[PDB]
Amino acid sequence: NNPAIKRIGNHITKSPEDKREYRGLELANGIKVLLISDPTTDKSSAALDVHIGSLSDPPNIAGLSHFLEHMLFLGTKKYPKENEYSQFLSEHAGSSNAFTSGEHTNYYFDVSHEHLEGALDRFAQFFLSPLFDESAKDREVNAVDSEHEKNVMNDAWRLFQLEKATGNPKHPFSKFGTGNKYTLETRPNQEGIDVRQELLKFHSAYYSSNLMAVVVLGRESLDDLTNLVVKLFSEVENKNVPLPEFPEHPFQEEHLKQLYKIVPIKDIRNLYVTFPIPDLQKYYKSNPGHYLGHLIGHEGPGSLLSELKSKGWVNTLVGGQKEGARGFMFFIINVDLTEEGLLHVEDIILHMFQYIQKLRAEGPQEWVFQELKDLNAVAFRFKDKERPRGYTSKIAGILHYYPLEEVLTAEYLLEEFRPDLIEMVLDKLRPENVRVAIVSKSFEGKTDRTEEWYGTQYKQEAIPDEVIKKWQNADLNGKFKLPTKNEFIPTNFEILPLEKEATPYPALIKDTAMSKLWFKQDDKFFLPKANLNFEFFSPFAYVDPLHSNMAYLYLELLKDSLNEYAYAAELAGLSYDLQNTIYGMYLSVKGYNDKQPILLKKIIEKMATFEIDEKRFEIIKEAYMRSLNNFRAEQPHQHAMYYLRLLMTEVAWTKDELKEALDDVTLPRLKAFIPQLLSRLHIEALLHGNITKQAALGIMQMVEDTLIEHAHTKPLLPSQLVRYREVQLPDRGWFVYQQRNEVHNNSGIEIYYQTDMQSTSENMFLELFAQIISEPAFNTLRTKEQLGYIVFSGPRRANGIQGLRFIIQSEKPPYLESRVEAFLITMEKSIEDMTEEAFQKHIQALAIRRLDKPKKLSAESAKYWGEIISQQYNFDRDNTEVAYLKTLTKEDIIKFYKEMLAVDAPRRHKVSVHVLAREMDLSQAPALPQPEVIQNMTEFKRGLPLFPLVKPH
Amino acid sequence: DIQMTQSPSSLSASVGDRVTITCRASQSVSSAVAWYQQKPGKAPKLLIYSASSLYSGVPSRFSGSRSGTDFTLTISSLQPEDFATYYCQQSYFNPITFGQGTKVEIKR
Amino acid sequence: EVQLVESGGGLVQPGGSLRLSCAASGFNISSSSIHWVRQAPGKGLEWVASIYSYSGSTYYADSVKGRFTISADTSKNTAYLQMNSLRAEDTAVYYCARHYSAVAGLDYWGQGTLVTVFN
Repeated sequence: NNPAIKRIGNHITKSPEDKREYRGLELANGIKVLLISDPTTDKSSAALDVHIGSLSDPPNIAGLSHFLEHMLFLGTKKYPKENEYSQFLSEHAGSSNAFTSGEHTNYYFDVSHEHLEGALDRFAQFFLSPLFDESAKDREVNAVDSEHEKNVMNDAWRLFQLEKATGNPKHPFSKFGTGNKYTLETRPNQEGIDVRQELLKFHSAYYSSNLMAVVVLGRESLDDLTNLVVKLFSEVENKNVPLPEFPEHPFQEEHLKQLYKIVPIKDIRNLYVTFPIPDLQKYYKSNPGHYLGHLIGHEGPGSLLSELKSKGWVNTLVGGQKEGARGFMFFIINVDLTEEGLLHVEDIILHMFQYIQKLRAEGPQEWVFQELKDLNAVAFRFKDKERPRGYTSKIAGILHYYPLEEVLTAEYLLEEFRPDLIEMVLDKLRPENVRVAIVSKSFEGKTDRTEEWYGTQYKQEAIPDEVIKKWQNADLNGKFKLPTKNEFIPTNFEILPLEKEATPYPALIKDTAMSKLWFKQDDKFFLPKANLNFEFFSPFAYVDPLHSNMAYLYLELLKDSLNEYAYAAELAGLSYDLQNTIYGMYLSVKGYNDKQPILLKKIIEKMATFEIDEKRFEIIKEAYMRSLNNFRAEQPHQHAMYYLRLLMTEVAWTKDELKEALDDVTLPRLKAFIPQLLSRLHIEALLHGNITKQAALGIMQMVEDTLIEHAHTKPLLPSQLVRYREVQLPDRGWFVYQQRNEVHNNSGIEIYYQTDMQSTSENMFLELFAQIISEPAFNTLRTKEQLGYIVFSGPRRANGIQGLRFIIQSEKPPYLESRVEAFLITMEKSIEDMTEEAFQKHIQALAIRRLDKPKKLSAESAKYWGEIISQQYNFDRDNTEVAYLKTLTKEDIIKFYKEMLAVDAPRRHKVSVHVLAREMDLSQAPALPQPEVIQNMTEFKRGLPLFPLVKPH
Repeated sequence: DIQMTQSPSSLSASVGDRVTITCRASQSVSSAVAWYQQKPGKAPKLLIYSASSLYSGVPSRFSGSRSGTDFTLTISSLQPEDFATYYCQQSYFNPITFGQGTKVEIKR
Repeated sequence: EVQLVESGGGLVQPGGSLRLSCAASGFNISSSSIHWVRQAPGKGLEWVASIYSYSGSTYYADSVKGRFTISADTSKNTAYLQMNSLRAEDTAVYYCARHYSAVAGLDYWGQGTLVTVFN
């Protein structure tokens, strides 16, 4: 036995389909470790989760553990170069990231198949000897502030922190987690506090081995991985740090029976109901939280939400167990509010308790629990193959809370039925123990309090005893009934035999004037489920802003008529998605194949026999109206990407255009739109999964025949199947389209360097070049110069036309343009001075990314589907383009750069979108030409050509 | 939504007589009924809340009861300050509804 | 000193508009529910509407839903009822009352103003 290892649990409870082998072990210093050996993985990955979170932050230094996690990436004493950790992963087709939750600081990364040892050596040094360079502390603090400035105006984070402010002020639950520049450098130097030493005071007192968990995934054997982890992580300093618990509740009686009227940024109307409950993570064997969450958050027949639809008060409801920390949890029941549902809040909550007592009346239902036990064991047995990076991060988090032998069955399987624990939680859900919160702009001007961190104006008022006592006498409502037997639970998991004529890529098996079917039976994953994607085409889905609205409202009403029916199938892992596109409708049905056609049939039947409820039309059209105006509050970097898509697309309707034409959407016009939309269709579909070729053709005939016999569908002409083109830019042209952002104080920018049409030469020219500047653009533009948090540089493929794009969200003026051009010159000298060894280190890096095997069924279907929507159908694009990628020379890329992308390039096609804030109008930058300011989109597209479309194979 | 009926439309009793007025509900209403006295001209005065609880500052001769859907206001001994128009209420988060009214007329 | 004072009542023509005000004194209105109760001369009691001054603003009756708009201002400690599309049916004495700390309340009533709808 190795004395650096305390115990080794070799038998980890595994899914019988999981061909990966595991081994859990606990080192002598306390680090819980799980080892995953997948001899076929193309990306090795590891992750570490420290059990110290932002709750342990010093009170005077808000958000220190989060600041710590940013500073660990910037160097250790054995790897002192500031980007060595980031660059080594970039050169070997890997990525890395981390986050700071309340009780965890979780680091993770993926790396190349064969380079696990090199990266894990650099990764382990974070916990042994980090430099905390003061030149890096003075800069990366600005990247943390930009992380806050991007979230300051986000309503989800504003409510997240407003919950913190209402509790006991000196409970650590009220602590600020993110932390801006104020809490990190402006305040501590103002009071004489060495922040860098406080990082060490925190790192050398909390980052102990007994609070760490490591997961490592790679092709190396379990024994080679065991020796690989003990050599790097057994020398982590153990310090016997006590496990931080918070047994005292953050909400005492002073904070109960309280209502909070909040003003949101967006025009949203939500109602949050919170019930404080004890810590339930010790009863995970029974999990009484998901039992009550399953019934309250139920949306089926006689459910709680389905009745709130009948009265036009609510549109969505989520309810159940909400994680808090060790020692306390919450039980939420959050709902959307209609225009009338905001005015009848009390009856909503009364109807909530009218449901809760129906659960108290009929007592616990053991048949519901055992159904959950059945559904989860099946969903776990046929669990999809996870991605290595997210898998290790997730397991490293739950590795603290469960024995090694049950880390895989922890979140999934339930074992004991405990009606005593259900009664315990159900007993603590009374109005005497309630907290209400109303989010609505109808309250603006009537708020008397201001939260300090986000500026969210709200008002606190106590619930009248009249209302509480009325809620205490919650009588049993007739319209509430327990959910009936979920009959969508799949019974047949038979893996259909693989055909001898089966194909490795989707095969066009049917070509009619109506439909074109793409089919491949699953020959890789062998799971009893299938993906059914349909792309219905109709020009009247995007002719004018009126029709595109009705294309959405039709499909949005269509899911409202199916929520009762579909929720049972959703619980059986049989989900469906339906949404309007610019070309028509998009239906995607994924999940178990057993009862799949039954769901697909009712979607198509009600698609052709739909009858609008006048009550639910006006409700959704109201919500759709607020959804179009709530885009002004989106972050500027999303306004940058939005405007560029409207510029470089043949035709596109703005949010404002759809909103102005929504006043013309009357119910009679929408009723006459459906027969006109469903008049002529063309069905391009992909049926990939556990189905035969005869069934796939039979499934397609179900969609054809159902639309013919109920919508009299007529085959569409092929000359009408015109997909939109991309605007072809002029040589040496620089266009700038700028517009203001009404909410945010930062600037957004997207610099598009349009290269040429997609081709195996042009595609791998850019993907290799985008790979080379992938790391340097992130380092020079964010870590070194600290422009902002959002720094992205990659390829942009759209409508068969591609190019190189830079998306930056900063507090600096679109100076951003100068820097991006100045950064390109830094790369041009870098490639000339780039060694041949370091050059193909990038080529083999890109080849790993492209040839990365899709690990789950839904991932392969989307990869095929991408070729189908793009009308290219290059299904072997991976193997084809990598063969050409390896043939490129460094001299080939420089000729590509100097001809297409350089500042003096003869074929530079540069367009910039500048999303300005509300009051803004030593590496030296090159001389930039005076650009032509785009004034009108329609006049702009009128004077330019349109690129062709990629010819299919 | 739910409506309230009356036991009598009017009645005639003497001083010392016992008065029993009844309202009856349409649906099941668990307590949640109130009795009011309105002397002609001025505002009504609350008598019984929660269909049984005697309001503070109300003479003890008033008592409210409940039997399923029936609500009975019993005055143990009528008096010169006890003749007026008597209404009952309904309290639920539905529309509050009243009774037609009971006009207790004394007779000397 | 817990009293309620109605105001704003007078003469209106059909289709006109009135806005009544119930001035609360001796307690904050966000503490309990305010109700409006009208009485036509010769008829019993009729429930007009209610306002929950903290939130969950409006609960109206089917007989006035759409014609009446009820509101309140916590800073003024006062509740209002604007009356639109006035019929000859709505001529009545409009009472305003505080609800008790129970299921069936309305313990404190007011003077009650007169709304007459006529030429």
